[PDB]
Amino acid sequence: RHKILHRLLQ
Amino acid sequence: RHKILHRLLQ
Amino acid sequence: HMLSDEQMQIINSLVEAHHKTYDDSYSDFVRFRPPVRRLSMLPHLADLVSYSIQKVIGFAKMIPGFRDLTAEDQIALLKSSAIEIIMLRSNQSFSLEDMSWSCGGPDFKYCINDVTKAGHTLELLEPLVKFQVGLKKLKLHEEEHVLLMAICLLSPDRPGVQDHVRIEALQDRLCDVLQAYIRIQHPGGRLLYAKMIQKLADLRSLNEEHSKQYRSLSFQPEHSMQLTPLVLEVFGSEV
Amino acid sequence: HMLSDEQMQIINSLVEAHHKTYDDSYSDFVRFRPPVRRLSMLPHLADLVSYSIQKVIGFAKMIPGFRDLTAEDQIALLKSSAIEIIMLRSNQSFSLEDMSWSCGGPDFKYCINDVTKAGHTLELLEPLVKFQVGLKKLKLHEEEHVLLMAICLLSPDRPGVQDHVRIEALQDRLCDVLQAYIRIQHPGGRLLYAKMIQKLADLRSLNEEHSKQYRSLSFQPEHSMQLTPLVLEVFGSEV
Ligand SMILES: C=C1/C(=C\C=C2/CCC[C@]3(C)[C@@H](C#CC#CC(C)(C)O)CC[C@@H]23)C[C@@H](O)C[C@@H]1O
Ligand SMILES: C=C1/C(=C\C=C2/CCC[C@]3(C)[C@@H](C#CC#CC(C)(C)O)CC[C@@H]23)C[C@@H](O)C[C@@H]1O
Repeated sequence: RHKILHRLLQ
Repeated sequence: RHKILHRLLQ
Repeated sequence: HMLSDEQMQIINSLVEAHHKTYDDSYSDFVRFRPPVRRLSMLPHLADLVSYSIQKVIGFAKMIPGFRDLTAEDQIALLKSSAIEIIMLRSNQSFSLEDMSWSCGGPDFKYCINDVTKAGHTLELLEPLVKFQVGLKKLKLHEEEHVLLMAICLLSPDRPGVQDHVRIEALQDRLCDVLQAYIRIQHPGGRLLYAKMIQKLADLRSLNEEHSKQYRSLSFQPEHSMQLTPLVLEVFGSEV
Repeated sequence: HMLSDEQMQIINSLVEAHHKTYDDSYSDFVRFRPPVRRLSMLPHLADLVSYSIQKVIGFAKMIPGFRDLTAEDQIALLKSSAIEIIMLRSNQSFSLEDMSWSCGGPDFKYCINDVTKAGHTLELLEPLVKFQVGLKKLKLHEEEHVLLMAICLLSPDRPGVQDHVRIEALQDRLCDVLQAYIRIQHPGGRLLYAKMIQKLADLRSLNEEHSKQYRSLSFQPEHSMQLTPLVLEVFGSEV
């Protein structure tokens, strides 16, 4: 997934 | 999944 | 006309199950992430809700007959009714005086504006309070309040339920104890039963509204990251 | 012999990036679930770690060249080095006096026994402190400490990295600034570089040990449920 990481990296 | 729920229900 | 052993035993169990899973002093609330007054209350309320689900599970595991259902149905009934049971038990902390859930000091005193900072709108919060008020006004006995929660949790009409026939039976058995009890132990309770079953319907609407609002919230990673694994699991859409 | 514009500019960026993502007063720690002294410290430390990952991400996003890598490699480098960067930056709060991470009052003062109550063993905690001590003894400049973290994060040899060639280049560029800096600005720093690169190796062992211990922890749902979505994501095995 990595939905959160993706988002945090803008 | 429901790994947590399964566990909590013993 | 009076209650039977089996019925009354179901009552001692539920009332004990509730006491064992509900603290009227809310002493565990300090272990939650502190409340803060863009969705500043979300962390604290997520911890409150997650905490409550754990308690609802403990309660469910002690409702007579529930422990016998398949693990799947238990999960289906849990996932689907969790938020409704929370709303029900929450009434015990709701105050008609200040129209809020008073759980200690100014910190743990929850107002609508508070749930707004957790990602929810009046669309949900309005009927919630309206429901809380109406339910409070029923001045229910602990036996009827605990029975209403056990009944709500064994609703056979929940998406995902398999053996919906046995569930339907356990619910009826409970619906029977609640009826007998009201008649025998509750005065002026001639029309209380209907009011109690009516409350279950208002819960479906509140449940539905919450489902929508929660869905939106959960889709935004900057927000879902504030939730807890259990909340994500119980309210999540995984099959 | 002196530093060049490009090099020095890389230093102003990293040192600014660090200041912007590291509070020497640890004022945000009160928003974490309170620490408690079977894995009672887990909730608080999970929140500490999750909090730190968010900061490491903010820092990473400001390391020169990182923002240009593909989203995948950024994630690969992040997932793989997160725990090491945490251990590095944590030194800034470590105290050789009390052999602990002092972050305020008795509450936010972390001892080994504390991490033990979060699910970790001396197998990890022993070298961690040993490493903290050795690193402290290096009395690094903020420029070298911030450079060591940027260097560690751009390690080309991380499982999952795709364009490992560009990563390898950005790391070298940084490794160059660190070398020049030590020579030009750091006295007696003749053998410091080697000691700093050596530290990166100790981090792999600590990283590996943590990976194992974390894996076990994460497999037990009664424990993983205490973790945060971000921790589960960054340390999780999803591809
Ligand atoms: C949860 C409980 C309490 C109050 C309920 C509230 C007061 C604060 C906001 C709540 C908890 C409402 C909500 C929500 C939500 C959400 C997310 C998960 C963010 O979508 C439903 C009932 C509301 C307090 C106490 O009686 C125990 C009970 O278990
Ligand atoms: C995290 C940080 C701090 C101390 C580090 C500690 C003190 C407490 C225990 C830790 C955080 C160790 C751990 C862990 C873990 C874990 C789980 C996720 C449970 O597996 C590594 C570094 C250790 C404090 C401050 O300098 C900021 C830095 O970002």
